[PDB]
Amino acid sequence: LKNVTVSFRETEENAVWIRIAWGTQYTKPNQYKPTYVVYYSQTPYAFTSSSMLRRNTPLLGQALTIASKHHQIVKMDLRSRYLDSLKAIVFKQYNQ
Amino acid sequence: AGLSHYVKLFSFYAKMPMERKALEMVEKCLDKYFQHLCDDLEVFAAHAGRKTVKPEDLELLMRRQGLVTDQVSLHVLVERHLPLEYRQLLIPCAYSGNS
Amino acid sequence: KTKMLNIKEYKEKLLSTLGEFLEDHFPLPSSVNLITLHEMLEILINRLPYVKISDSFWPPYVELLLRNGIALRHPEDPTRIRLEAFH
Amino acid sequence: SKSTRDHLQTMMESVIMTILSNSIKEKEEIQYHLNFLKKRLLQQCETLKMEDLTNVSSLLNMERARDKANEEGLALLQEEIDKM
Amino acid sequence: MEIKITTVIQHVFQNLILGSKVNWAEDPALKEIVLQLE
Amino acid sequence: TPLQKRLESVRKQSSFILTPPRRKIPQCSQLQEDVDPQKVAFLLHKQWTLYSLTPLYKFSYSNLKEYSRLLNAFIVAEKQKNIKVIFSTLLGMKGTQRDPEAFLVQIVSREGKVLWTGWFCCVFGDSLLETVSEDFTCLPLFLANGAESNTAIIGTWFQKTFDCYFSPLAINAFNLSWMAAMWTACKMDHYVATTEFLWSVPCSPQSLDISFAIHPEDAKALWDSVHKTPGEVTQEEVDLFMDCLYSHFHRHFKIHLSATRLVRVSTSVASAHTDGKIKILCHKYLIGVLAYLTELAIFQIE
Amino acid sequence: KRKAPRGFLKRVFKRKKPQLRLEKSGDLLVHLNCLLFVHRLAEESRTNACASKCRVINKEHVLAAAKVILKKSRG
Amino acid sequence: KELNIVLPEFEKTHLEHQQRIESKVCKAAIATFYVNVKEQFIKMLKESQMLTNLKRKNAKMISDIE
Amino acid sequence: QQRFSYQQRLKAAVHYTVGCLCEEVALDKEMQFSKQTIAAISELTFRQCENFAKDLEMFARHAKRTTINTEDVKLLARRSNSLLKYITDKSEEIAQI
Amino acid sequence: SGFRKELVSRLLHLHFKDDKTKVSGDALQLMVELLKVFVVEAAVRGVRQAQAEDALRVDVDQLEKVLPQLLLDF
DNA sequence: GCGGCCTCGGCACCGGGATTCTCGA
DNA sequence: TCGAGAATCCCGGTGCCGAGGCCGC
Repeated sequence: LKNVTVSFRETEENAVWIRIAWGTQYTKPNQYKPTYVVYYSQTPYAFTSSSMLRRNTPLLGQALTIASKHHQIVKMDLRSRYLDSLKAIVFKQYNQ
Repeated sequence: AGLSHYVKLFSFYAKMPMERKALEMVEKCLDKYFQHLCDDLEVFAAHAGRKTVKPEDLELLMRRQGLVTDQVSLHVLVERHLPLEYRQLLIPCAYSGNS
Repeated sequence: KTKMLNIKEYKEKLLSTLGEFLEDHFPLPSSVNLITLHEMLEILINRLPYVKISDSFWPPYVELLLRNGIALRHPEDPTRIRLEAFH
Repeated sequence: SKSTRDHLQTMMESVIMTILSNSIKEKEEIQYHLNFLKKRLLQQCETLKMEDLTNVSSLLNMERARDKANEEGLALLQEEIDKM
Repeated sequence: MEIKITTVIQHVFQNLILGSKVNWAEDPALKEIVLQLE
Repeated sequence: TPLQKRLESVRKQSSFILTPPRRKIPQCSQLQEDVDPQKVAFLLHKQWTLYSLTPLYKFSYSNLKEYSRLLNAFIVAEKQKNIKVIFSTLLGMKGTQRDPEAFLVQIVSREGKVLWTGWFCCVFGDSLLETVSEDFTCLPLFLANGAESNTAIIGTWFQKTFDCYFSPLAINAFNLSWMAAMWTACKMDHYVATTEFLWSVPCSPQSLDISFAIHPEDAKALWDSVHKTPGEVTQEEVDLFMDCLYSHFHRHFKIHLSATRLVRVSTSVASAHTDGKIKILCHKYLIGVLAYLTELAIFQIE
Repeated sequence: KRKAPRGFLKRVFKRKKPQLRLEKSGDLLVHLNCLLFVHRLAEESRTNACASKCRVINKEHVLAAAKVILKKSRG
Repeated sequence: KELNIVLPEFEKTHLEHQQRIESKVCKAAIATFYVNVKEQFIKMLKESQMLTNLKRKNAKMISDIE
Repeated sequence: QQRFSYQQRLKAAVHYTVGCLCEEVALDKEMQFSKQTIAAISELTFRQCENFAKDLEMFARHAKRTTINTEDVKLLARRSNSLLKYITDKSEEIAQI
Repeated sequence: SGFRKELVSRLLHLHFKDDKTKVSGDALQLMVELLKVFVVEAAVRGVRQAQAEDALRVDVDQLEKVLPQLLLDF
């Protein structure tokens, strides 16, 4: 995806807040509907804004799992609107 | 005063809410409008060779502003915007005593 | 039929006065006497028209029956006149 | 496509402008040729974009140059990736 | 089709003995023709 | 006869004498006469917000232009407090020949951007025709779909000029379950959408909603399990279909769905809500779905 | 607003330029000129607002309006 | 396709105008107008080539995606 | 016919002399005027020469006069400051002739 | 060179709505000047908005964007 | 701190992307 | 058998009316 505006923001909770504006080589990067990816820094779990689920989603996971030195990216199939609750669930951080 | 009259009339002429900061700049627009007009009436009345500014001295100017045409003459333009007691002074009515 | 004759005589009252009192107005310097100019407007509105004078002359007169509300200018092409549609 | 061929014949009329600038000595004769050009209108338009055509086509040609660059880059980096 | 002319010529008497130099009601002819009954 | 017949009807209705309406499965309603294919097809997949409309006094299906102007000049005046109003008789949205012909009210904005598209229909509503006098052209159903603001303006105009009153038709979960059952009993093919039942549990602090969406062919085979008498569906058959849903949901999630209330029953025939924004008309059964809807509107009027 | 100030336009025509002889109702013509100039301002500023799709007229639309209409209204 | 028939009609139109021509300078003006019409037909052929290049881009908008 | 032979012949004359002007002004800023560019600027000269003729006639009518003199075109030059300054010196050069 | 005398007589007199109005050679050569600077001004405004876009060609659209201030100004 | 004013936002109806599955290289 | 085109299931990304806030009397 040669024309993308990837903008990171290392938050203070130690979780890089990637934002990706997509666009193929034929088009300019589209900032109308970006795909924010909240990758917790050294965590195997990397939240993702389920914007459109295009052909970039298997490239979103692929780039995520190759940037962080992992090998397999799996959609957990956890899909919630409350990221502050997904953070609790996937980390078991809510009852502790 | 009169500039405040026109900015208030702007409200009922733009049919849409604006900002006061827009109004003091349209005040400079009216000030420059006169800064072009009163010396445009100056030069047009001098072009006619007359010291005073007769109504036809301004009809030519409004022809310059493209608002008087062969379709829209001077007097018809008075119909559409000026009130009756004011156009009674401008466009000649008839009583066998046309104004 | 009685209402027909009554309305007809009311018409010959109004129009007789339109001949008489309009000599208090009375024509002056083709122009077209305001009786004739008015009745040319009135004939046109009777069957519809928006032109009705195609800018009849003596401009003091054409704008006379415009300020009092007798006639109306065409809202788009203001060289043609209509008689305000009192119908 | 009526307005498009009206722009065609305005280019025709610009060329007419040019010839009349160069000719100017055939006034009745180019009256005749403007006559045959007007019935040429009546023969083509009656029977039957361009600035967007030319400009957008040049823009899209630069776009296809950019696309060939995209294929050069992506395909070659795919050759290197699958070479790995 | 005649009263519709009699409601047109009538209302151009309410608009001609108004806009002109009328001296409308200080006259005994017009006073019965002006104030035209509907 | 002119009123006392309606009083006796009110007596019969309030008596509540053994109601269970064994209803005929909505029969394939071959589009009667004209039924403008473009218009009706435009009117199908639109989410009509139902209302109950009392009979219109002094209405006539000849003076459509006069009402169109009278309402157009009223809507744009409510903007003073760009729009065209096209009253259009539908010519075929009627159950029997004696029903009043359904007519539309469309807020057409330049192009044909139909903002509101009202719809009054009276199909198989001969429980109201035989009780009201001739002066009233009764159309119990009113169909909105435009914004609620424009509906609450055209409704006011209709109250002002026709003495008709719009109660927002609310299909109770009982009637909702009924229609959810007779629509999976239909003889259709190529099911457009899954048979979804949007439940909504009555919890006081929270408002959990359930979408018990069944595969449309799978619900037809489940309906055939509880369908024994053909031609007409009974209240017990409807309740057994709904209880097979209950015993497939409480079986799975251990929460008694029967303790909840239906709020929306999407079906391949026609979606149907509760709060009013009810009738989507996916298939061309709309003379039967509208038959049920008008029969329900009589219940509210009468 | 249904007014046209007799005094204000005359005072402006005298303050700005001290040497003229504007006729009995010539200031009424000046008011008509300004009325139509502000008409053009209002309409072309509405066009400017739709150009940026701003639902309120602001400074950045009026300044663009001025350089078109004020220059156009020059004799 | 239709461009060849249009060019043939334009040449036939120029030939018919030359059949009714009156002078040698008028023939030169007609030849210049025919060259202008050839330029217009070249613009039409450039529009056809732009359609072909847009088809290539559509293939190029899928090959790159592939 | 006569309207066409009138305005097309002067469209030709305008294009011819304006093309001479195009070669005369293209040498300043090393520019080239394309065929449609010349065709446009010629017809704007034509269309706004209509405007100048509309203005200039009523300019003479304004001074209760039938002929067009230098003050009329000075009022035509009244429009813009930059060409007020340009036309002032070009007008004193007119008076030199 | 310029826009000559027998052509400036003819072009201006075409738009003349009456036959009895003439423009003198003293004013005629100045009319030559004012429309010559019509070409000069339209061309300089076009090439100025061209360097503003940094072009080596004056295209169709540049002239169309210069009319809203060309006809307004000139 | 209220009176007619205004501005976010849940719900919901209408507009393209990828999966079905039919047809051509 | 397979490759591009169309339609349509799945859920957006948008449109648009009540709720909350807010400034004279």
